[PDB]
Amino acid sequence: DSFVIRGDEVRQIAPGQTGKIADYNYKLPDDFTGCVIAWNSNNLDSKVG
Amino acid sequence: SALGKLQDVVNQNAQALNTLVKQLSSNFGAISSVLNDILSRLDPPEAEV
Repeated sequence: DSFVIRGDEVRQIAPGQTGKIADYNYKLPDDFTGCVIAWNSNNLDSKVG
Repeated sequence: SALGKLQDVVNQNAQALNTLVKQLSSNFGAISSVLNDILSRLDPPEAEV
């Protein structure tokens, strides 16, 4: 699963986590097994306007 | 006091049952002694702990 989120919301991508994005956008199971990879993309996903 | 032998059995049984029932009012290291309090105040990851 791949997507782009805000910098402060990466901590919400984790099992048993509550927040604006975990509740309404993307929810992880409590028995989740696997890996989470996240890196900054301020070079491609930023525009002056 | 002639019937102490028969009274002792009843006394020990009542004491054992009372102790078992009263054992429900201990934290055992948890925050609260009633699980309803825990399940209505904390998120699952440490509520389950």
